[PDB]
Amino acid sequence: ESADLRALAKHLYDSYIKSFPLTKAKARAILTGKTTDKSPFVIYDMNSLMMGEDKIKFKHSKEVAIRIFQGCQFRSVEAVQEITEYAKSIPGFVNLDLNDQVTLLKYGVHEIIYTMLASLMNKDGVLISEGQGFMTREFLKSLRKPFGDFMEPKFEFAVKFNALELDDSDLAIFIAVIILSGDRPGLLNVKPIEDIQDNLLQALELQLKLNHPESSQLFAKLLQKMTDLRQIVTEHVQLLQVIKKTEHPLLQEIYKDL
Amino acid sequence: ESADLRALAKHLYDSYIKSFPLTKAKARAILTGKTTDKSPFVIYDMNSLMMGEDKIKFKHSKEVAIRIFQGCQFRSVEAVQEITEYAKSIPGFVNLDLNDQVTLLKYGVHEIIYTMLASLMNKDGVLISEGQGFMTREFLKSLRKPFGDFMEPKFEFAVKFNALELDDSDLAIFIAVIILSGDRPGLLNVKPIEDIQDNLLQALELQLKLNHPESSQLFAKLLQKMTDLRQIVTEHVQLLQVIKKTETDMSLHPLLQEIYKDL
Ligand SMILES: *c1ccc([N+](=O)[O-])cc1C(=O)Nc1ccncc1
Ligand SMILES: *c1ccc([N+](=O)[O-])cc1C(=O)Nc1ccncc1
Ligand SMILES: CCCCCCCCC(=O)O
Ligand SMILES: CCCCCCCCC(=O)O
Repeated sequence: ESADLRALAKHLYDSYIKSFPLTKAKARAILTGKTTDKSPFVIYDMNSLMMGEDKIKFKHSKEVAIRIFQGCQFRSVEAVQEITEYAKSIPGFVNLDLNDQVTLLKYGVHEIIYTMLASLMNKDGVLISEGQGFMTREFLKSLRKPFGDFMEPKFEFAVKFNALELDDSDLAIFIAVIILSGDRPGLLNVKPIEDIQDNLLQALELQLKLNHPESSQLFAKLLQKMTDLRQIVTEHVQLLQVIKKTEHPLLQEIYKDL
Repeated sequence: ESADLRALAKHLYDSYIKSFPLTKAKARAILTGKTTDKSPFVIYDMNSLMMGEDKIKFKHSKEVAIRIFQGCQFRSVEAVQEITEYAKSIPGFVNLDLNDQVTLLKYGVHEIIYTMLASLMNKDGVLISEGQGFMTREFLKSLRKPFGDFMEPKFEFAVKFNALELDDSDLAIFIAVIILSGDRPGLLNVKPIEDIQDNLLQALELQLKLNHPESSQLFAKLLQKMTDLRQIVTEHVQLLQVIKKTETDMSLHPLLQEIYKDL
């Protein structure tokens, strides 16, 4: 019944607005200069970076590309918590085996992070720190190996992902689909997981149809992007290993892999 | 609104289950004799100790007292890792300044060790190796000179703390109150810490009165235990500085060494 699919779609959208501060509707305004009420500090090279810690406050000898990467880790840890709280609002998620919940979040966050990073990106850079900042794609490239290689694949993916012109109400259901993948390693009771993903998949299909009637087979194209996602993540984890032989103790524990 | 504080209580209980594999409910099922859990092998002398590595999974002629000490030292490392994971689930914690996160963990972690260790203790001893073993208080107090006195203050606190009859969902909120202190030496921005803790304190208070309605002033009686916790740490680090000079061949784990900072 489409009423329950539209009900589910509104629920997830509300829960996604509450859980993720900087939404795509918001970030799209800041990036296009439409909402001139406040313009982010742009970081385009070293001196703009050094200046950037003065305007935008952060927490942090200690080379530039390392400090940027560390701040990227800091932000990752925050996004995990926002994702965890979003997941808890997906109908049926909390009722799952606690270990399956943990396994679903553990393998699902890198996918969701790069998905949602695309909301903050265009071909020329990425909003940082709630969008008070904008780090140019070209400045991120100008970092030494392996660090200049780090964000370029994500920019690459976002440019194509954003060409789908999804909005927050679309993404809210997409993100739920990603979390409820029954093929994560080590799951103990795949059935209720896949039962929820089928229900979320129906909701996503009805949503893309009404929200994008002119976008033929958008549902399928969005599902195909989850290929680019998994390949992104696979390439991302190995880079992190290369880094773990380029670069404390309590910090090491806060930034355990994931 | 109570509903908001109940939701926070459920959130923290949920994350506590996910971060701490040996809960108090499990540990009491093992200690009291329930059939949901199985029987510990009991170490009370060197013979039973020697049988323990056979029967119980350990990881370890580097004399008995030192061997126990390195084993209990490696378990502390694992507990620190577990506490660090639970902390990141405390809402607002990861949004704090990174320096204050490290500082909250550095001081909060040992007070949490001995709070939760109380869950593994009764009058007579303490579970070990994820509840597969049980090391008697007497065998611990009988260890040589310096080492014989490491655990007895923990047993003394645990016996009084356990008298409160807190359960895991109480402990989850209480451990979060501990982490978000704000009176820790060196904190850069005390106010966002104190705002979180006040929410935790509100959460703990509603939880204690719903979960233990007959237990008058349990909230206040639980906050006063934070003093016994402070005292247990200080005795510990001073006893640690003795071993550092006695056995200058004994090594401390780096995670644990950085947590310990003179003055
Ligand atoms: C930066 C550095 C390391 C990792 N990681 O090892 O998972 C991830 C990131 C990253 O891109 N974090 C991020 C999350 C959300 N928004 C922006 C950046
Ligand atoms: C024993 C010896 C040294 C230290 N330390 O420097 O923190 C800790 C311990 C100890 O009691 N570890 C422990 C933690 C949690 N559960 C059981 C034992
Ligand atoms: C210094 C802020 C870092 C936030 C992470 C957003 C992506 C850009 C980066 O790699 O730093
Ligand atoms: C060999 C592991 C030791 C378990 C650590 C628990 C603390 C109490 C003790 O060690 O006796």
